[PDB]
Amino acid sequence: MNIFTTSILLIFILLLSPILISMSNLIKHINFPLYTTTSIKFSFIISLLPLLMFFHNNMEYMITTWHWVTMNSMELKMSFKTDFFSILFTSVALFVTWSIMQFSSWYMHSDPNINRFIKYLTLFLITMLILTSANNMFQLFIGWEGVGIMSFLLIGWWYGRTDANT
Amino acid sequence: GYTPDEKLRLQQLRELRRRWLKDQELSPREPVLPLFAVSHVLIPMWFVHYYVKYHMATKPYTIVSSKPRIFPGDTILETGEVIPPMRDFPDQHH
Amino acid sequence: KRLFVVKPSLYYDARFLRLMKFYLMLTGIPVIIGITLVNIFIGEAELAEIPEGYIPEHWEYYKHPISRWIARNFY
Amino acid sequence: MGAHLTRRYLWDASVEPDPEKIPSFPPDLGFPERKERVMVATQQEMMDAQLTLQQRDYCAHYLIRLLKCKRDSFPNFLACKHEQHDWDYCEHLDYVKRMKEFERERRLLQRKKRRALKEA
Amino acid sequence: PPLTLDGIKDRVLYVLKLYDKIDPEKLSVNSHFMKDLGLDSLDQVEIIMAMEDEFGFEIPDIDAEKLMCPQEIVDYIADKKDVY
Amino acid sequence: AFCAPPAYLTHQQKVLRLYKRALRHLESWCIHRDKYRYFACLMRARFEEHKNEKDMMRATQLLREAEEEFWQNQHPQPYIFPDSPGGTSFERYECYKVPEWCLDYWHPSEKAMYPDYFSKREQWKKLRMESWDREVKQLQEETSPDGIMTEALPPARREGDLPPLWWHIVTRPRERPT
Amino acid sequence: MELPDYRQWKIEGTPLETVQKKLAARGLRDPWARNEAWRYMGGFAGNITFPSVILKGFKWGFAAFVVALGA
Amino acid sequence: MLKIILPSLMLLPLTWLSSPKKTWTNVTSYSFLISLTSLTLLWQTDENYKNFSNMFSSDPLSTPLIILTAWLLPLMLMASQNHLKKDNNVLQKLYISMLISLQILLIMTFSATELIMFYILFEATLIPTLIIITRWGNQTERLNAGIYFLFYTLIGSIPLLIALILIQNHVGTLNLMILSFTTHTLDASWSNNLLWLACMMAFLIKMPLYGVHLWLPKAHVEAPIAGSMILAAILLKLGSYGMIRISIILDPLTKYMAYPFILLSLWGMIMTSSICLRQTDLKSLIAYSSVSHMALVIASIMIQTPWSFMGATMLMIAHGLTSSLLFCLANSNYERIHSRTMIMARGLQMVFPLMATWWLMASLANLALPPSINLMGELFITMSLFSWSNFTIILMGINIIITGMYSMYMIITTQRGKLTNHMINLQPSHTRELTLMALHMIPLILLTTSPKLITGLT
Amino acid sequence: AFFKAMLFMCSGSIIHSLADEQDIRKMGNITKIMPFTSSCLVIGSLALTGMPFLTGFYSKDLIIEAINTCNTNAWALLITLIATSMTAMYSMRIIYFVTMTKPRFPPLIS
Amino acid sequence: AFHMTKDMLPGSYPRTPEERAAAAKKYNMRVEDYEPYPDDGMGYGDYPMLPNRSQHERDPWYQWDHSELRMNWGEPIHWDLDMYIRNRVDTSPTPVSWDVMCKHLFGFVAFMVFMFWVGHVFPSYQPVGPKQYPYNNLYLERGGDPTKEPEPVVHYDI
Amino acid sequence: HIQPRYREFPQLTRSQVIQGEFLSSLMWFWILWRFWHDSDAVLGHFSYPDPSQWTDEELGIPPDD
Ligand SMILES: CCCCCCCCCCCCCCCCCC(=O)OC[C@H](COP(=O)(O)OCCN)OC(=O)CCCCCCCCCCCCCCCCC
Repeated sequence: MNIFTTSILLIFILLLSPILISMSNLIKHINFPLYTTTSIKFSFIISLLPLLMFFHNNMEYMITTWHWVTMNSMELKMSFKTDFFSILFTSVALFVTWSIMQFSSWYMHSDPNINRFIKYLTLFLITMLILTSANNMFQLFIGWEGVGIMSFLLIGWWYGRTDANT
Repeated sequence: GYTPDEKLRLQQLRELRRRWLKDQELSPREPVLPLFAVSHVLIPMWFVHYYVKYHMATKPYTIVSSKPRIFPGDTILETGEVIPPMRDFPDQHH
Repeated sequence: KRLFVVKPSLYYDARFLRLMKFYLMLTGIPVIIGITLVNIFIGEAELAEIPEGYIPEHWEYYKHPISRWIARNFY
Repeated sequence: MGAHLTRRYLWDASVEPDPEKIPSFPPDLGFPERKERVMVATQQEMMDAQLTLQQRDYCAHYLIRLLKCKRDSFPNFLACKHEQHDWDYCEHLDYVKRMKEFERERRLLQRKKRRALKEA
Repeated sequence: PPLTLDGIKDRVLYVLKLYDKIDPEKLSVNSHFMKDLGLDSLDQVEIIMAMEDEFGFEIPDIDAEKLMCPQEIVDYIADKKDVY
Repeated sequence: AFCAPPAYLTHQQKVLRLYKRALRHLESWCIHRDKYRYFACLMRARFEEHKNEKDMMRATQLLREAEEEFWQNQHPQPYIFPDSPGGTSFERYECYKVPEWCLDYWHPSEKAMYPDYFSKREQWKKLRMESWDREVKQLQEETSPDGIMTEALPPARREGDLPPLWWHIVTRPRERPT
Repeated sequence: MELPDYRQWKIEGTPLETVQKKLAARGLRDPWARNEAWRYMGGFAGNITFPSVILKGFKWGFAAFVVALGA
Repeated sequence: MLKIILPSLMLLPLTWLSSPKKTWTNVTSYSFLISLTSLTLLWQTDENYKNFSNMFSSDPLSTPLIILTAWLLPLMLMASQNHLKKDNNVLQKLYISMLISLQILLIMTFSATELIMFYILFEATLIPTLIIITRWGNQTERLNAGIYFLFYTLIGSIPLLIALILIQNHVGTLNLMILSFTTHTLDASWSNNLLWLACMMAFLIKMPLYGVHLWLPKAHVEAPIAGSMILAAILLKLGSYGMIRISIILDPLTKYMAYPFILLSLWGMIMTSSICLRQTDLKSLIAYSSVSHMALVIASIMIQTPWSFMGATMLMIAHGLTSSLLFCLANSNYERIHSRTMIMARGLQMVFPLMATWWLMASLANLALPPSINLMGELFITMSLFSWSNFTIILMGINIIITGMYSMYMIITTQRGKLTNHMINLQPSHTRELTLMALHMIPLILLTTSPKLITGLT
Repeated sequence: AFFKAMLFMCSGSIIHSLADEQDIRKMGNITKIMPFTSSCLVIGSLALTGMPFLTGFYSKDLIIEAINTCNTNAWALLITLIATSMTAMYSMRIIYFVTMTKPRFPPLIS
Repeated sequence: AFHMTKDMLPGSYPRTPEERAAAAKKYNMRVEDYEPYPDDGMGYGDYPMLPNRSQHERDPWYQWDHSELRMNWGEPIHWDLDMYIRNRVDTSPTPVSWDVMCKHLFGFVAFMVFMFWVGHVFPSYQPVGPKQYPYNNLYLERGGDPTKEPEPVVHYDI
Repeated sequence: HIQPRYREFPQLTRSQVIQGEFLSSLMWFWILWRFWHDSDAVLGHFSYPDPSQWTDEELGIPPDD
């Protein structure tokens, strides 16, 4: 049911969309906090569609999107598993994320760099979900190290304070 | 206590800080500058589908599932067979 | 009482991107137009059997057309 | 966390049975005739219902039913309730089956000790 | 809201008017705690501490061994939170 | 932070600075208020007595045993305010306190907007250079006649002269840049 | 911003008063007690009991339950 | 491969003949295109390596480098336009030509069939480098640094000269192709046990091993930015390229004659990584980072398992690009700060917002963040080392923890914290500084998309 | 994920609403001053303490009784259960100090 | 070296007392506070042996010229200021004595580890016999060899 | 927007109180509704057997000797 596969690939594309908007000059013109909050909202709905599927009948989908290196015997490829652990968590995580970004807009209001803060939060979500749905462990590693680095960037948001740096 | 002179330095330098902060204030005009939902949910979608139904689907072992968890007495659409039912356990006693 | 917010000069770290994000996007889009239109209208080839003595040329063994344009014209 | 632990660790021993090796006396230590347990589901039925190996118990048969009524009745996740009671019950009836086997092994070992003092 | 001086001014005045030792009908900015209000040095530690708890910040020791006019407290507090 | 540190500490400032740490470390133990306000006016009593000891030796023997009583009867997690050392919000909004000598490298385009801002900024920079001479001279003409020098700096003492070494106590990045 | 009359605050009628009386027994005067009065003075005067928080809204919650149970 | 080379030579005529004002753009613009011609070598649609002609060849191991050697000349000439813009118009045209000759020589060395062609060109690269370090070196100690860089390499070099002339008599030609398809199996004598050391030692010296790496910290410290980029990105890797092509012969001895170096390197990796942890000079810390991340390479070119070699080729190209990026940004801080001290200049992101993003990505490349060729490289060397002895993970495991600590400390005490009160005000970032960086990282992002190209011969 | 996220944003609300006070010691009687967060806080607190018929209850007691029924370290079994009582205790600590107590926040209220 | 004479830079261990008082000027210290690091030839040289106290307990309110190093301009820097910086090692007095800390922490650790051992010795297990799986303990399905049948493991009622 | 208050009980908006009582009351409606419909919080619904009342015939305890 492509509806299932496409949905699992689509959540990643929709969440990556806020990241490259800030890459281009477009974010100055639209509102980044409102736009990001809406897209996570839509990602949660997109996540719900596979969740209902899995409930209908228990099917687990391994999706090998891109090949990265043959590396002789050990071929390396980008694979997202859609086992019960992955899609159940994907839905719960985005709901929490949808909650926090709205909270973030109120909490960090008056921060001069709200847009960068929202940007890193979604990058965290992208690494976290990659960590969730990772078939080969190399991708699991990309997620494991990836949340570590962005946590470093986000724990010490206020770099000036040495306590945050420590 | 406040050394007489120390309270004339803090007297005066506070007076200057008050002027600096006034000057920091921006004059009017100071800043002189010189459904869509479907947009990024549908447009991204068509592409993904294009990719998943015409590359992945086409290539071997790219989207693999598990079985459909057939239960006793439920029919198999593709072959036409009807799964044989279980035995008649009469334990009850619930 | 809007107050002036001192900030590091931000033109030099913004003039850069309008130039880097531009001259990549300058030659980048005509490429992307090229990869897409070729891949759409011309298309990758389909594999076949060497027909009893065709002795196919160097370009004949590659799939993507512009990937065998370079091969036929230059290698 | 029952009193069984007290009896074994504290105070007495060699009476309270060992958790491991619970089935340690002949299947018939005075049990005249005992029909081996019965498995309703065919080894295949389970394999076709993709029941997790662990869940392939002697209640596997009532499970398959639950799972049936959970795929069917999909939008309604609150209506396969009788099926769950049944499975659970089947699970209890074997939970107590296990309880009875453990108590039987306890008592039998006691028999040995009682018989022991008959000795001398 | 941001702290306007004429407010901070009243707030520091107010709290003192609630300290029993300091007369409520004389405390007048520029009435030095010790030589006018006649308060013990031990008191001034507290008077400051009240202010540190009315305005929510800590007046450092060295800068607070001198908050004796009941006004120094009103400009020092304001100078601290940048109130022009 | 503003005034300069004294060289040695007196007896008083050591006693009177315990009255602060002590009472403030008694409000971590007495989380409530009525209990606190009670258990604290009882503290002053402790300091109130032994106030008139004239026997310095004794006084410095009550102080030395007070600060050990205190060290062993202190709260591990006291109530330290935000914006104070150690506790949160201390260096939080320092990432946004740029040092103001940076608006001098702005592109003529950026400074094009915000026009009156730089018109007043150029006035203040004229003030700064217009007095460095009278200031440093003051700082020197009033220099110590002995090696005893404290970090205290002099006031103005004449009209028009700007109380010295002032460019960075005034023109300080604002506390909450936000 | 106007500020409540300093006089309004008084220690009687609040837990500070009982602390005040025992302190008076020792002979201490409890000087800053008046400042700490608005804590107990009004609005925030009522004692808050732990069941009250855990049971907040229980009254309607059960009222809602009964009705639903009926239908 | 004479387009990657002849057009290069012609750069020299252009640096000299061209106008003083236009000399910089003619040279930088043209070598960017010289890099584009270099990309043609990557077209290998078959296993048979490309023997262009008798003396000039390019196989998977050399090709990934020749392109890097051609790529950095543009960048080197862009990073040294500032310092060296205070010169007399004939000192510049000398520096530009010196940089040009390095890649002419380095392109040939990496693209050489005869091993002694490697030696002559190999040891020639010291002449251009020593001039770049000594003549334009800012500190009083570059005369010393130059001596260290010349003697450590030279004393290692003459043993290799004797060894290669020795194998030519033993086998009859130093042609890497033949030497490979011919039976040269050393016989584990005491003498051979020396031959092996003679051939590997010269390569092991310029690839700083723990025992002889003191030359690299001293050299990069006072070397100008262009010299430090060349030493870290291409010069040190000359030693690795040599070890890959020379151990085709001396096949049996390295099975047991490697233990000494392997242990020297892995313990060395830990200590070199650790002293980075408290070194006040930023250029000093990057240099020891370079020693440790190169100590991993000599421990993969000696275990000799397919993956090692592949890990080595990945890491060498990747670390080359990353190190330069770090040395290039270190210079940008040095020129405005005017001091190499790490403790000064705190808080720069507050004043140089983007350079800090480049600093962050460079550090994440420095430590092993996963969607990077840098990690793939270490992951592979780590695997083989584990195969050699499961215990190796402990030592290659203390290095990973230390590498994370110093990489982030460079970001934490240079690009975060409160701003320095008033150092000479730090003028904003030039677009050249930022591009010189972008030019380093954009290729690091592109190579990570398709790691196969820098995958090695194995 | 659901309840812990709630409690932290609940305190986000209290910290931001108060003058950035992050200490339970100076924060009190939020129940009357801010019923909306206090209501959310106790809902979250009870879920954390596994109140019957709330999200913690469906999964948490399954885990508890799993322990009480498996073969396990005696030291592990005893600590996990008192750990559960401790979760109620600190949960109690937060609502008593943060919500049900006379207010101790700084005097101006916004 | 802009404006730095060798005599304004460090030197060798101050042997004679006049040299110990000359160095103390170089380092802007009081001549009676310059206590050269012990002469054991490990390189310290004349560098002052300043108290080993971290910048953490330097008065956190005073306007330190270098704010973040909590160090003024000119004051002799400590040899290991790369370790005692606020972002690293602390040496800040602790309400509980250090020994008391080390003993208590490890005591806890040990008692726990031990108790966990008392546990493994005496486990907690309900009065339940072993679970019974059908067929031959699922021999074939646990992936057992189809050809070789296993010794039947039978489970009887009650 | 609301107004800062000094030493007084912050005025509360209609909505603040109603939403707060709403969320809490639904919590209690749900706890009560489920308790009535599904009271298996206590006893589950399967009773523990008394392991000590199993006739020795039940367990196969042979007649001693
Ligand atoms: C060459 C030796 C070394 C030389 C070094 C210096 C060279 C400088 C001058 C030359 C620069 C260009 C040449 C080098 C880059 C080559 C880029 C490339 O080869 O792209 C290939 C890719 C097609 O993918 P392919 O691997 O063919 O498909 C796999 C099928 N199994 O085609 C593409 O997909 C293009 C996609 C463009 C944008 C890709 C961005 C993807 C980013 C993914 C990672 C993001 C996170 C990275 C984190 C890094 C942290 C440091």
